[PDB]
Amino acid sequence: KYFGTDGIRGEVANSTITVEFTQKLGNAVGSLINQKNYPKFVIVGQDTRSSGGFLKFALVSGLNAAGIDVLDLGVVPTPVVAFMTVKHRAAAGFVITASHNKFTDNGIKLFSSNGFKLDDALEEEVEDMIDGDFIYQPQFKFGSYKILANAIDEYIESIYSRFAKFVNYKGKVVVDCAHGAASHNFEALLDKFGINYVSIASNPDGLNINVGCGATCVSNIKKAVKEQKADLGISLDGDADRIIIVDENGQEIDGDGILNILAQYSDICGGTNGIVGTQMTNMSYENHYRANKIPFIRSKVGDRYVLEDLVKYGYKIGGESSGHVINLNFGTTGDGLFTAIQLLAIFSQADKPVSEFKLQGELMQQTLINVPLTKKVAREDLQKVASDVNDVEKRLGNRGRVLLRPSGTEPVLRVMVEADDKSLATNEAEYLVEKVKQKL
Amino acid sequence: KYFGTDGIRGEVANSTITVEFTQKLGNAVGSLINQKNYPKFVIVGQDTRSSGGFLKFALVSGLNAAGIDVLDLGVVPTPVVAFMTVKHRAAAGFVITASHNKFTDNGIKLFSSNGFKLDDALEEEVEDMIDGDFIYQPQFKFGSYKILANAIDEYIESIYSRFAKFVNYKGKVVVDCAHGAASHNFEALLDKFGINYVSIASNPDGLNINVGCGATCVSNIKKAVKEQKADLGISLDGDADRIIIVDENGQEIDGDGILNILAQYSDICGGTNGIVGTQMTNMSYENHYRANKIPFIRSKVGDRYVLEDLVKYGYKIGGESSGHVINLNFGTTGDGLFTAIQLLAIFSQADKPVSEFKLQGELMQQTLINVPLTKKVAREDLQKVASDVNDVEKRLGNRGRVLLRPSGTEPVLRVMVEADDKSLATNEAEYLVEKVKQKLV
Ligand SMILES: [Zn+2]
Ligand SMILES: [Zn+2]
Repeated sequence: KYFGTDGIRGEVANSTITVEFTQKLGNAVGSLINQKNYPKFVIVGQDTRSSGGFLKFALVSGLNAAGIDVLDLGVVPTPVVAFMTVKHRAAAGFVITASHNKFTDNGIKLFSSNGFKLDDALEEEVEDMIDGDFIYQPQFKFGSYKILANAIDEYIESIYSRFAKFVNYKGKVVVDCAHGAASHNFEALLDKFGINYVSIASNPDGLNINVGCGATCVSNIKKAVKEQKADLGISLDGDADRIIIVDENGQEIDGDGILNILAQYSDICGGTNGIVGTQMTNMSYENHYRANKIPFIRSKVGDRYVLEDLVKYGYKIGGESSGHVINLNFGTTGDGLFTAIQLLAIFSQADKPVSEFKLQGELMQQTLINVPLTKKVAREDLQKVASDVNDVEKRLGNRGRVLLRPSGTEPVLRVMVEADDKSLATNEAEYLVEKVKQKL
Repeated sequence: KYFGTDGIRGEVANSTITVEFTQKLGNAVGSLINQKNYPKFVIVGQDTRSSGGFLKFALVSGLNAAGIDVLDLGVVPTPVVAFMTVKHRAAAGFVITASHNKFTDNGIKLFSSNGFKLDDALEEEVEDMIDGDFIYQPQFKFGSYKILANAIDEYIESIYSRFAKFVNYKGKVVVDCAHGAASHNFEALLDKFGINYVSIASNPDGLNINVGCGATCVSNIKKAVKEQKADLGISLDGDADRIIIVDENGQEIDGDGILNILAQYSDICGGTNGIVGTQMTNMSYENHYRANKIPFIRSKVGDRYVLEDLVKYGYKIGGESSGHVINLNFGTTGDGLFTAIQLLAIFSQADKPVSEFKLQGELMQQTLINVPLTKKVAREDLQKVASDVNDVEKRLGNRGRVLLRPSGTEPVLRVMVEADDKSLATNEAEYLVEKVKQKLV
């Protein structure tokens, strides 16, 4: 199995990310395209990792052999490849990236012609092909390779034409691009809006992606904002599908907080009948949505579930804690750059600091206790402690909740309780911990 | 073993020329470059085959993985890749081409940093490396890939600076680029000198390279010259390292004939102390060189032997009947474009037509007879008939010669006699055939 959690990603030459697997993957996707009679044309992009190039050309040789043409966008954020894949009539889109992962990793993200990340069924169809034989286009109609000049232009202009009328931001912004795909691309977008910004990590050398910077190292942007006495800090990850921001006091606002702000200005964000979050979304937001009559859905936690739930309910704006924010009014995937622009459009509506747009009042605190077991789990074993979870939640009322999740890969039950009162979160967590030992 | 008679060439997929092999080859050479502490930089080019693109990218992924940068010149003649390899400080040059082979074949030609085709010893190193494991640059220092814009300009300008003043050709030329790597390129070079020409095969579509055209199909240019009433015909093969020309009558002048012309104007060609030919060189040319006191050497049949003999004797101009012509005053390999301009520089010297540059008189004729045997023919087998070969040649004097050859590792002996008199060539070949049948197997 090649996909699974994350989906094709590992250390270079110490994983599945070898030059031979990637060549075979390219060919396999090409064979599926030929089989399905889709356009013999795909789009490729990459982040800043030095291994990206050779892995890309490996993919390309596989594709070309299959008879598929490749248009190279070079170094662009993940959302740009999806964008061009939908805009133009490509059969699929590839991104050579390991996203937020350490610089020694890499992988491939796959998008279908509709611009969406491959689904469970499509991934297994690809894998069946990979384990098949390498196939050469039977009529010798082999594919070409072209590099698109000024590749980011279309995406930039698409975003500008939609938000130029709203954006009027005059504050000082610190931008952390993780030395990743958003390097330079993000600044070119910002210039288009005449934004006063400062870059702190837009100098890729092929080995510094996500190193002590970007969305997964929010400490960097928080210190820079304080240092620079900035009004806002925007931090993106390696492929820029993840965004985290900080306010004027260097206070972090995560994917949950960001989604809450967009929700509050959903008209400017294109409109939405509801908001999709996850099992991890802070209840302070759930309470806020209910108080303002905004439908809220907790998705089955991460990897493509937020998208499937958005489509299921006809909602447009959804996101997760890590910073993956999706707006179906414009994109088909998490987009840090596009979310940044929405935010800047929002911050232009009121003459108040960024911290005043943020959900007011202290967010709920969490207590997590990993209960070590010696035996496996299951669903019927989770139903033995259901009555005790309900008791806790009944007594917590609107001031807290319970989340029980198994590890699946190890005999461990993670018991979490989040509440307004941390003293109380830790109390009820310890209570549940004891009940599971008695019941299991 | 991967280097063969043609040196890494074969049917696409259905051979050793797969995406995986090409990927291991790219890397392999990368490792050798790292091992030898050479510049981590190589030049890449290709012919018009549609299969060249994907094979190239396979190669490149392997090179990059090894830590090697790649400068891609796109579709250009083989000699161009060597020019750029030598001019710039690259460690090697790659050509994705199967040369004159049918459109269904492909392959890779390799040049060292000195711009010469890899020798036997260097080939072995590669083969030993390939059989290694696939090696990733240990410090995560992976290669880049860049496409050079207007890739052929330096080549064209170099040939132009040299010949601009030699060349003043006013005749009508027909060019056959074999729908190959010279398509458009050769026209661009010919434009530099204001040549009056007509193109008949510079419309590549990835499947028509060498199809009923180019150096391996001289009929195309012969017929074109007649209908066009042209003064000259120039035909190149798929990667343009061969050249065959045609005079105003549609009469073919092959590599032997071209080399003889360069010999007569060796000074305008940079100079040369002697000429290197092959075992196939028509003895009429050999008699001609001897008559004009030009040292002549017969090389051991093509396969990089002409260049090895050029270097050894310190000569500059050599070639073979196929049309591979080498001038060490400028290039390091066979180049049909440069040879073309050299000829037009020569044809600018006299107010006579192309047919009058040829060796005047009838060339000798040949009779080839194959003799099937039980085993491949070794030198001990050729010694058994040495006395009969000597007898025939002794009686032929200057009017002919013998050439006996094995068929590589095939169980066949090739008996050839070259003579002024065709009847006699057939007679003597038949005689030797009978001697072989009596003495061998
Ligand atoms: Zn990411
Ligand atoms: Zn050739």
